[PDB]
Amino acid sequence: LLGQGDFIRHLMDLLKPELVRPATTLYQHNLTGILETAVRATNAQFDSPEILKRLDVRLLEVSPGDTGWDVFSLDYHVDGPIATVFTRECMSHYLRAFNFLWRAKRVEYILTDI
Amino acid sequence: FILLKPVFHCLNEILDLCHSFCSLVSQNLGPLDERGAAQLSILVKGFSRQSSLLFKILSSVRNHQINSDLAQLLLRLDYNKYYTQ
Amino acid sequence: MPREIITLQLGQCGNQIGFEFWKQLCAEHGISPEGIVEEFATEGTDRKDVFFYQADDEHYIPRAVLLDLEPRVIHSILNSPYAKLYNPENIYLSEHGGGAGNNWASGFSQGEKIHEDIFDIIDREADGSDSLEGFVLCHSIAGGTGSGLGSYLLERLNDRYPKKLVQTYSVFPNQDEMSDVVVQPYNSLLTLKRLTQNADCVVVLDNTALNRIATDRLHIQNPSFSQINQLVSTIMSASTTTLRYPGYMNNDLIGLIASLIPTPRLHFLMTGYTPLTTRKTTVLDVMRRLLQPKNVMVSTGRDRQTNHCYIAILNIIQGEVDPTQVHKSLQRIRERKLANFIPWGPASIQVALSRKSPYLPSAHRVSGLMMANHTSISSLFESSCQQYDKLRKREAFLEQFRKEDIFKENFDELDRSREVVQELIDEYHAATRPDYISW
Amino acid sequence: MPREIITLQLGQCGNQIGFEFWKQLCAEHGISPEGIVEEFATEGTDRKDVFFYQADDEHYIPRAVLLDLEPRVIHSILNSPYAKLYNPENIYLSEHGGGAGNNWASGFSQGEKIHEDIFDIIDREADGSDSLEGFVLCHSIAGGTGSGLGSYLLERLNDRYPKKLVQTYSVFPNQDEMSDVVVQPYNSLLTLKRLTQNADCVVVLDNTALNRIATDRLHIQNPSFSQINQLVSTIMSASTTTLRYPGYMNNDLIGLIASLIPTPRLHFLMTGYTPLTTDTTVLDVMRRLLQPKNVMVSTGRDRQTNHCYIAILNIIQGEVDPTQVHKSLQRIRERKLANFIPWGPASIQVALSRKSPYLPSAHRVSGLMMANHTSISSLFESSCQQYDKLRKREAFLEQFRKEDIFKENFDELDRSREVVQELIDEYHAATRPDYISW
Amino acid sequence: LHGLLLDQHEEFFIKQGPGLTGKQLRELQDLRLIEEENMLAPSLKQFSLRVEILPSYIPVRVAEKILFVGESVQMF
Repeated sequence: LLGQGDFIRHLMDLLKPELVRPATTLYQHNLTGILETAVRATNAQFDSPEILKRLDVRLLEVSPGDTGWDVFSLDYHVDGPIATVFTRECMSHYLRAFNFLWRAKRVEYILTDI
Repeated sequence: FILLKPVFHCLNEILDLCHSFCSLVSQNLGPLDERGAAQLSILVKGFSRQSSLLFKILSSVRNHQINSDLAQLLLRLDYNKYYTQ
Repeated sequence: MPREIITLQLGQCGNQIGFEFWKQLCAEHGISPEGIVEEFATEGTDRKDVFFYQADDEHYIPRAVLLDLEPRVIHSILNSPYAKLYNPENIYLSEHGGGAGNNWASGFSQGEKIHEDIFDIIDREADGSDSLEGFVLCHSIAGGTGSGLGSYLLERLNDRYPKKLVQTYSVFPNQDEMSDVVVQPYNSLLTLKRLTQNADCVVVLDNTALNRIATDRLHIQNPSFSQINQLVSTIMSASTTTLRYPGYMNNDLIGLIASLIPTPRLHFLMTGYTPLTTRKTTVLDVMRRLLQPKNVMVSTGRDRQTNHCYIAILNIIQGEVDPTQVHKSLQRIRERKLANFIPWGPASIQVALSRKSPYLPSAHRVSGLMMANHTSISSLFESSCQQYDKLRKREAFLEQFRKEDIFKENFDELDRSREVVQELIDEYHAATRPDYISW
Repeated sequence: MPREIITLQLGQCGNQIGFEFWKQLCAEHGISPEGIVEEFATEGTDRKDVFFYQADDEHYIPRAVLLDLEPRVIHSILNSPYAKLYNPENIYLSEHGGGAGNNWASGFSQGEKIHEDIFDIIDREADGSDSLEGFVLCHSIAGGTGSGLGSYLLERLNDRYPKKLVQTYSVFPNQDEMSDVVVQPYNSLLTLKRLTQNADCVVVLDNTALNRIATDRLHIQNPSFSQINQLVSTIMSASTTTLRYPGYMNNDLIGLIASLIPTPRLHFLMTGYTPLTTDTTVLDVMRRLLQPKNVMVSTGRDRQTNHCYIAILNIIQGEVDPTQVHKSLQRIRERKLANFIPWGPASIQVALSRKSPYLPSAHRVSGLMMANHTSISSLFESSCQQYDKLRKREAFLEQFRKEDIFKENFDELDRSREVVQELIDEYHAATRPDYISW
Repeated sequence: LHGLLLDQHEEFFIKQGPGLTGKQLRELQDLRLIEEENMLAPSLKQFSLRVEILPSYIPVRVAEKILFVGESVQMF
């Protein structure tokens, strides 16, 4: 839900350097490694390893006409009963909310960077 | 980086070049004959080709799968970027 | 990544303030005097890596540098129980404990001469930072080392860390007290030109205002520098509160400073802290308490002709705040219409609700920091300019300046500093005009 | 098969360096002054067979010789507690204690006079060594025994072991002090010419910059030869750390030599040691060594010369995380803290090692820096200028004419100057990006 | 107890045998399979589940655990 925001800031510094690139550079193994490194560096290292295994990354749509800040998206692997406690419509609503939040966060980080 | 077949072929070419260059160098003790001069030119060309293809292939490999070893090795390899030049 | 900040407490005043602030911050983080993190603080969520360097023994060696031109203060700090907390490799004390003798020229001379040691320690600290946010320098401009060395340090740090942030607790001279050094105006002029040219923020700490507030609010009769340093420690821990408490929004100081100083030349903002004491204020109650001009810790000339408008106001309030009551109280305060903003644009009234550090015990349920930008400080700038001008017109204390290389040739550096200060004051008057858009 | 190294301690300075390095090696491998291996080193992981011969009584006898043209130094070496550690049969000291008097010509004459003894000692040591790689000579190119003995011994060793490596630890005299022997410049030139003609590498250890480091970082007011010798012993143990700790890769010195001198002529390197101060991440250690004040080698800092680290190597001994090393590489490369030769990629080597178990370290991370930086060409130019200046006045050339090296003429000095000039020119070509084509 | 599955008449249900994140995982899996086909894929399991004769009441996970136990017993 974009809570602890230090990881968000660090990931912004790491990804905006890469989100300037186009969607044709869709190599998110580096993105996942960056997620792991951010967890190991920012205060989210205390997050449970299972919480990190629920965490994931999935780019919503492909758009080379949009930088990484417009095609990049995250993913949340829910497990078992918790996955049965996350509806697909609920998942879509949460995805839309996270998209709006990420757009706002991109705007805010852009302002800070400017 | 074992399973890649293109990596295997590139390594075969590079290893054959290294063995041939080592053999030519060690066999010659004085001035290299016309074979030695052709070998020196060919070795310079082959080393340059191997280095360039290595830069390109290392970029592609670091792009392809989860391997930070390639990134670290490239960081060590391009230290003055003359090899990268 | 993380955003570390390195604090340099320089000179006697800066070093004592740094010691007090280190005590306050360590208490906020639950740190023992031997550098040992408490077992109750072993589960803290504070991003200690930014400002305290957790050694391999989990010992938070503060990213703090202690500078003193008199070896007495350095010895006293290493004689305190907090001697073991800071890295001795980060402790630099001049063997020539003569300092600058309250002369900026000698201060800059010594600062440039120890730029070897200064830059060496700076590199020793900087190489240890992962994604350091910036550096903070706390020093007194009235000292000669503080003035000239501050100027030299501003330029030299804009060189050694040209891409790193420069924040400073510029302990401004007491605007109410008669300076014993007439050329202390010239030293301050050099340090202020250095502030405007090679320092990113001049946090003028008015000793006159500090004494007035200490005697008023805490009822301190003949306040010692100890209580002033305690208040400074409180203010510093309030500034580091966002670093101590991990949050969700505006977690970077980029956003706070962007809401603070939109104008590059207007790099100076004033601050106040609460609770300031030796009745739990609600959102609106604490707001009115800070709104009291008697609660101001800055002695900016009360020029009613200068329509000093709080161009910025920020309430960084840590404690129990109700968001719906917050909306209601914000509406009420805007109806109160008690503040003036820069007419070139809307009024900056920023409110941040924060959670307190679990290692810091609080007597007040809510504590708030009030940061504002108002044109009344330009009156204090005019007062300082007039004092400097009176010193220049009297050619006062120019003998030691001519004995020093800065004024051995001429005080044209002082003239340039005065011109820059005049330009800044004029820009401040243009800001007091809504026409600052074109100024 | 072990690669034995014969340690030569020649001249007063060389003998002191050999004794100090032997003491350091004995301490690192847990060898007592009588050579007996300490109980704490009974499980020592150092391959003591390499540079020392372990006895049938477990006494480490370093494959080292303390040779002096004057009996004072030889007697002191055999009078030290570490005398019983070494094999006396490998120690040859000239009974004629006259030395060469800081003359390379007289030193070469004496070396040729004892060529039978010196060559016999070399042959006896090689027959006592299974796969001896070569010998290392620690001495000064200006002293009496030092300069001339080094030149003559270089000739005799290039004759005796053409297929073996030749290493010389040229303890260079302090270049900041006016040498009492003006022909000591000629002696240094002759020793350097002999090194260039019959030796594969001379490790110039600048006593001037070593003393500068001792005074600045070690706070040794008027630093003594004892202090410089202790620093040299520490550096020698750092150079032998890979032998004191059995490693898994690059365990052969062939790679070290090959990366040290890509050009067989360009075989000179500048050294650094850490911790170098009066009594750890990869990037932090790199920056600490990158402080140029930590370098104890007086290589001319010619701003006109495009000095660049042709080679840079950090032998890091202590705890470093491999991921920390990768991050260190990233940070240091971003800082571009080193200028490499422009003719190719930059050589920045990191060798993580473990301390010899018998050696306790007050500093968790200690390092040996090997940098082939083109600033040494200025030091070569300074040496050439000093040789030309001593020759120009022909001062004390009468004593050279009494000496065989200059009895006919000073052509040996001229050849040494020509060799130094050729090396300096090749170094300037190396500083030029044409170095690949130079 | 021993991995013994005597089927002289084949009376048993066990037969003696021998989305970007998703896209990245699929690519990595293709590379890993290419790696494994070359020198991996070691001696196949001596047993297997003859699911043609599988009991309609026996849980499949139970069968998997039982197969693991039997294979371990045979290996031991």
